[PDB]
Amino acid sequence: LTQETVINIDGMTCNSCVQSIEGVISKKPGVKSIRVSLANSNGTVEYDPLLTSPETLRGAIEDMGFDATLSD
Ligand SMILES: [Ag+]
Repeated sequence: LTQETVINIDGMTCNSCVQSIEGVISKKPGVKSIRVSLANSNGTVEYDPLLTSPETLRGAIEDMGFDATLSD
């Protein structure tokens, strides 16, 4: 079964962030549906636990260069 994580992504300056983030993350193994937002400053990612995790996703966002932290 799949899970979904809301990662708060702060330091998003404009929609280039949205585009780049969703572009990169959509290609990660296990990822399915994705909804990244400038306005809400976050990334709502549906994923497969066995192939990726909230920490992996958060990690990648942090590597790109944003303040990536889980909603909980
Ligand atoms: Ag931007």
